[PDB]
Amino acid sequence: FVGSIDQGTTSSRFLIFNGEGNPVASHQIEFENLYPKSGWHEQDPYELLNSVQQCIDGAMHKFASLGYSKENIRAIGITNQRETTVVWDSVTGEPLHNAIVWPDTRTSALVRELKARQSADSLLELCGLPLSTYPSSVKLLWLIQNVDAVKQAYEEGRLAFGTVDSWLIYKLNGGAQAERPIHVTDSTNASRTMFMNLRTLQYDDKLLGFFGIDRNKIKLPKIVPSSDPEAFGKVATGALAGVPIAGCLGDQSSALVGQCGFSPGQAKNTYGTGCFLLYNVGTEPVISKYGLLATVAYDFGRGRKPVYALEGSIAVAGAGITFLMNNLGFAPKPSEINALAESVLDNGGVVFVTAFSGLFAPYWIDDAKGTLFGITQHTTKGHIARATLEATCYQTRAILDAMEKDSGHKLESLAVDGGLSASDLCMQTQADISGIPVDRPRMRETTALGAAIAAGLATGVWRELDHVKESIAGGAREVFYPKMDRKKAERLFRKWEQAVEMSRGWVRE
Amino acid sequence: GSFVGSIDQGTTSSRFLIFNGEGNPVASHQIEFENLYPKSGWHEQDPYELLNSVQQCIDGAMHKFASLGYSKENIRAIGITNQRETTVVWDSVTGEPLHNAIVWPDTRTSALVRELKARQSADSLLELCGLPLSTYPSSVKLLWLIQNVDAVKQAYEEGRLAFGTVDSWLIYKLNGGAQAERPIHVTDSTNASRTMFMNLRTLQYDDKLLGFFGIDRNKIKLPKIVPSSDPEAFGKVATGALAGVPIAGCLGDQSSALVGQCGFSPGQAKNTYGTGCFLLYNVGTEPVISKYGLLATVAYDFGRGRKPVYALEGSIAVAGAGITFLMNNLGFAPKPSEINALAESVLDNGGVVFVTAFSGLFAPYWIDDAKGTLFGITQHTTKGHIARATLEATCYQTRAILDAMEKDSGHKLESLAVDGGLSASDLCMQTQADISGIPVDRPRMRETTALGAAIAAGLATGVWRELDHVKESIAGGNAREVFYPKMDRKKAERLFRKWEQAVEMSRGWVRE
Repeated sequence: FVGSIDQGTTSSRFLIFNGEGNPVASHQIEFENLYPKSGWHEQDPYELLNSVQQCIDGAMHKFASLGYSKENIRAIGITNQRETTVVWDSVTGEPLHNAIVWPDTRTSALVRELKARQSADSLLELCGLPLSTYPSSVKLLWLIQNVDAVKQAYEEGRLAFGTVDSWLIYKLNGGAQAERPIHVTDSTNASRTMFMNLRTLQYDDKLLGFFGIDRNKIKLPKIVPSSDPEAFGKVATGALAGVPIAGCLGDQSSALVGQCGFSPGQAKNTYGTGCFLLYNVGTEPVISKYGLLATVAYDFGRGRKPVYALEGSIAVAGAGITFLMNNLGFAPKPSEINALAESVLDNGGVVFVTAFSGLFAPYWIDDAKGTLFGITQHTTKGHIARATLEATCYQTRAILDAMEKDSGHKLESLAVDGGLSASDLCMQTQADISGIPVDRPRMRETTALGAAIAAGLATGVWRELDHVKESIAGGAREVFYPKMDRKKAERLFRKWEQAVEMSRGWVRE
Repeated sequence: GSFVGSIDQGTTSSRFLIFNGEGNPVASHQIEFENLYPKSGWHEQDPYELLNSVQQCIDGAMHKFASLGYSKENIRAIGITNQRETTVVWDSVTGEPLHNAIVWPDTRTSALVRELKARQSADSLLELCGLPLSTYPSSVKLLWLIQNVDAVKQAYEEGRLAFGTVDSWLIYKLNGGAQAERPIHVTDSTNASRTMFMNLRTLQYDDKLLGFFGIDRNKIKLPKIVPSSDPEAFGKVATGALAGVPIAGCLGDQSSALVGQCGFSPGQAKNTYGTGCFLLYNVGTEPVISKYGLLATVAYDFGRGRKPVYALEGSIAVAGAGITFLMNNLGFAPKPSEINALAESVLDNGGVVFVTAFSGLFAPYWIDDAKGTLFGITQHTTKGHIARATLEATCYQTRAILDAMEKDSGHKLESLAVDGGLSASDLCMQTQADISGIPVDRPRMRETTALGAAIAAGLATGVWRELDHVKESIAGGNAREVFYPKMDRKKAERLFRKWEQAVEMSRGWVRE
């Protein structure tokens, strides 16, 4: 009845859902990347554009294998990797260069000079973001500045910029060769560029004046809401041709919607090499005083007000496990690392400050390295494994507490997906440390369900939010509850904060 | 023939060895015996399990001695070296113990010590006896026994109580105990310098010291302090395989190790490795009270008209314990050989530093609130970095103690001899020479501690005439034996610099 496009960094895919949130079709084909110098990442635009409509042609032929068709489906939404900068010609509808994916770090030079300018300190309170290498403001500028090929398209009047969501929507309505050429972005992606006032949801002339981008010389994408039938046009050519595009959400905002994290204080944590945390702060935007990112969680328009969020990341969660295995020869497999941590009753007094490349929000300690405290002849691999897992939960709490202070709303729930969210012990400890229930849903493609939720509300599939989350019932092991005395959990977190402070100042030059 | 026998009564084992004139042993026997741990921190021994193990070693050893065609006629005399500070109480008329021995690492005196410190005349003890109040000295053990054992308190009151370090106990019995012509209740200056009952410059007892502990020299028979090399004060073995063989040497074990290395010049030091380290530093005829927490004791009292020699002492709690930790606790490798190999497998510590303060840090740092702390871990850290850091920790703590020794004494470090345990790791000691900037001497003759007692005995009986005759004879003798510095002083000083930073960043971890 509804469906979803989930294009990202490694791959595309196209799932199609029902009124209960159950995915009844999928098709996913990968694609590879370049590293043409340390810190450089690129991607020919058409590759993933073609990648995605390759997915829909197979995904939707399987779809009809049980007698369903487009006429049975109302609209489709889009969720996409963020911060990726694309550039093309007003005239052609064709790339005037290749793309700069978010991992790229060629802008470091540019960022360090931008950070010097006097009015660089006024940006954060307006776009909600720190000057960095990920934002699209600097990827685009670097090209206007450095690139030999298409500085003139800026100068001549024929250049158009877009995030991935816009490029897809562009050609999927018929490129420049269509009745109504659709060149737009949703709020959750434009919050990433550093061109948008977070309070206005509209391009700010002060932020463009900082980077020197003249709107008369460049064609930017019209910012629209994440749920709208008219504004995303329709699908140009394919099995879904003529079906309305009605959804668009950035990568990690869409996941929150799929988990139905619609209330202030609701957070989610995605584990991996590290963590990525997202915190729903409500209808009023919040600028972090702790180095966290402020973004748009979702903008369903339709009369309702936009909901914002705070963003936080941790460099080391799963890397801590790999370290104990490959670097220390504890075990040759991650499961056995949990077994070594369920080995022992407690951390034995051990604390592992996993600051391999320093520490980040909320601490911001650049002169620390990995530091292991509390070792005795009684310490064993179990204790160190247990502490390594605890390091992840302490840094999670530290950020969540920071978003509590930033936002003025206390934490109410946390949902978690990712390799180390599989550790029952790790997830139980988070509930003990955070004093709040830790949710772990079986459903996997949350990040694509959000784009479909948005398209559905635009089209009457779901009446409201309170309705979206009643429909999902259709689709220890799912929820972990605080079992430790609140006093013992404060004691653990205090030894950890103590260890962090005593880690400061290791690297002297 | 003419050989010299040596009883080495240790805290875990007893052994009896028989040395020729050039310090090489030809007969040996060793016995691990029972150590009792009745509760947390307490450590006891049956005083007869120590005598018995010694006697068994004498039987076993000279069985081997005879197989070579020798006998007692070929043994001029016998030397004794023992675990220090281990306390024994016995009835001065029956000769039978009144309580198990309390071995030196016992902790039961923590309350007695913490209170004695309060008594406010304690700051004077260090300059008289060379030691501060610890759980280790015999005084507080003897006191705990009295304050908590009616059996000894009675014998005390009745005037029939005798205390003695293990050396006194042994010589008392091997001469026949009571019930003998020429009974012997004597201790050597080295062992007597560990009780806190004796004045270090005097080499005699101090009434003010025993006034501090509530001990009167009439109600208790103290062993007679005698030279470590006396032809007649130690008497002779009465029965057994060595009946009639004179005893002429007696030295605390750590002093005997220094003598076995021929460390008689001021500035010569030695390090005995084990679970931890014991370092001794020769400082000449004048005793030197430490300002860095080191212990001042007697190095050796060889008589024959030569002034006693004193020493400074330090100890590290974690040297071999660190290797054991990496192998068993972290599964790195199952033998010290492979830990070394893993340490040589990489070029350097990779920026890793391991403050091996499992039970806090002792001299000269005196940090009680630190625990084992490992710095410098990145995703590029491998087991050889940590292995390297673990061996380096022992060397840094060694250099720390030796630099305190130089400052206290005024003598530049002239040499360092090494025996036991981690001594066998060429990279550990190569690194030690690198860090301290002096050559490191490792002899291949392993029973260095047993040798020092035989030296004392032989000097009292003419096996060696003077002390330059002794090191001449030893040299009458695979692995290397000398490690020379290889490192840029700058890099060596950077490594020690990072260590001292890590030590300082490690304090304050433990809170109560």
